[PDB]
Amino acid sequence: MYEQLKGEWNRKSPNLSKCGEELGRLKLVLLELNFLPTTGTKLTKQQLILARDILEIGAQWSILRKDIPSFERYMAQLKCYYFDYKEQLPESAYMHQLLGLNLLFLLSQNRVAEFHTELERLPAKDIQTNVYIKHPVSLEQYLMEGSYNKVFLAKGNIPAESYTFFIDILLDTIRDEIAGCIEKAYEKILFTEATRILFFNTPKKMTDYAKKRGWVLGPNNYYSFASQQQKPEDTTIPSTELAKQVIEYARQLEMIV
Amino acid sequence: MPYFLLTQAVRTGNLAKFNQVLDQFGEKFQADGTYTLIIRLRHNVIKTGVRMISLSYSRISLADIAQKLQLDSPEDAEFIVAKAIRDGVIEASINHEKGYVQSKEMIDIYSTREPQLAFHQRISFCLDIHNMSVKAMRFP
Amino acid sequence: MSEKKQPVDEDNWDDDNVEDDFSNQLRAELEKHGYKMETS
Amino acid sequence: HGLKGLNSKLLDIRSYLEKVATGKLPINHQIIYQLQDVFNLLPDVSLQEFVKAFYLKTNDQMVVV
Repeated sequence: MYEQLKGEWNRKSPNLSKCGEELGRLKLVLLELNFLPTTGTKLTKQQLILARDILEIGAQWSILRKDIPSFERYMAQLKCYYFDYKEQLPESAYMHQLLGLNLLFLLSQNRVAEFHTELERLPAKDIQTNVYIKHPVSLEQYLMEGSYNKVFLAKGNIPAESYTFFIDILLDTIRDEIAGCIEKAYEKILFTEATRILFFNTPKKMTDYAKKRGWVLGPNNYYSFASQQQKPEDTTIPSTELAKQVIEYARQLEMIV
Repeated sequence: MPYFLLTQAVRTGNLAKFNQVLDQFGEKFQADGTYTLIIRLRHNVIKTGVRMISLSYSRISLADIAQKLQLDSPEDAEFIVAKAIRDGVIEASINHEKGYVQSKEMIDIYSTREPQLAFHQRISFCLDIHNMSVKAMRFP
Repeated sequence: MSEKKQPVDEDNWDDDNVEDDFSNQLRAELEKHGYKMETS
Repeated sequence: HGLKGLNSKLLDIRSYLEKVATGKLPINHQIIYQLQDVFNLLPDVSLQEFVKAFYLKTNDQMVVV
């Protein structure tokens, strides 16, 4: 019953057997009455109000330790408790940026299909208020037309704590398809087009492109290699199987149907 | 009548007029169950323009497609010429020797086996009607 | 993803390529449709 | 009945050709180069411009069907 509620709450959480004790608290939560319909005794949702909050900081523990498979394990169980089958849900203030943590977790991993199916459930919540959702959808309204590194010109507007762990993935998921598009028909560019326009005049970003990719800056150019094919054709490989269709045509047309 | 105004502002370059009508007729739009157009319609405002140009011009410069789109400058030109190919808008390619955007023409639809691919389904469809006819005929 | 990366600085439903194709001659061809088989 | 005739003439001709290769037959200046001319024709069917003979003419006969 409320095992170590706010012990290592705000300052740090270096303890490792706390989590098993926190899981030991979570042994009690699913075993008091139930979790799946949670039909009667509205007071048994009151520790589920705090069972939301202990997984919020458990997600804050996962973003402290950079645990991606746990951060979706916490958030899905939270959202399915924000979708408790008796959805009465007295309003906690930490929901609206936790979904913003979910909406920035999901936007930075090319889940644009998962994005636009998420927004169906909160019509006026996502737009008229809730800057922790208004900013990732103004991110996405930036992410429509031409504003994807204009995004980085709007980097310095974080309403919450740092949000660094998912703008770094947003650093990652942009700069690699940047490298993918320069492998394509964008043939070759000199070093200074990689300087002013990618971003960040020269740190070890030049070590980023020379080691993750090729593109070795030799004499005053990034050099492209061969990206073409031969295009062979036989067109009598189908001459075995196009004959199979023609035999089938006169097959059914001759049979007494 | 609200859906009337919605599609004309796509072709024109005025968006505050579009944001006027959306603010004017949003209640009917929200009655229809089409909330999520505006998060992806401002996308297609500049995509409709760039496809119209690429369908018009066969070999367009970056330095000219901007200033026609009241877009001020030859960088804001190919701020619409690197996902449209990835979204499947235009065939065209870009060289970083001229910065020109040129596409080609399709000829091999009759020169190579496009027609007999499409015919084999329709041959198989017409024989099914003959098979559905004879099996359902002689009930007297 | 990938900013399209750059260095330098009414109600005319294809009835518009019908209607902006249409503005100066035929309004006396709207019930001018029938007077032509005694002279011409 | 056509291609059965094709296989029948090839099983006969290799029986003549296995004998005249090794051991016993007169190797004479009959067939062995008159049959070399048979190999000379052997059209190269799937090559550059003949592909445009099957995709411009078979699809003509597909429309009539």
